[PDB]
Amino acid sequence: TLVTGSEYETMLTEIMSMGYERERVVAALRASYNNPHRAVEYLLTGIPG
Amino acid sequence: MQIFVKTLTGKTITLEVEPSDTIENVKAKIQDKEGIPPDQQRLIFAGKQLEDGRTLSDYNIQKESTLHLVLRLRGG
Repeated sequence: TLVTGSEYETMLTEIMSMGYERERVVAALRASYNNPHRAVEYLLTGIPG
Repeated sequence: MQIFVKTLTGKTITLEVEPSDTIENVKAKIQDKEGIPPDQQRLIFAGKQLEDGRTLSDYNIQKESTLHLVLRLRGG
């Protein structure tokens, strides 16, 4: 049980260590629906917009 | 030499390998110990995706290095 924000920055930090700044992954979250794993699978496919 | 493989669920697996091993071999050791099919494994080190036919030495992976494992899948 964690708030939206918390886990959010936690997504960033995980996917972060994975060579993905908080912004690319968080924006990837905006493009992942808030998901992290998808956030990075997103980091992959690309960052269109 | 011991290496660490960190997965996305916060589990880290330790493997015993030689720099001369191929990436394909590493993936087979991970399947053997955790059951993940090699075709679902994406291995990342120093921001490069590792290719099956290269060896660990090709990438300058030294003892106690950590590789990241991302799973590729369309299902759960």
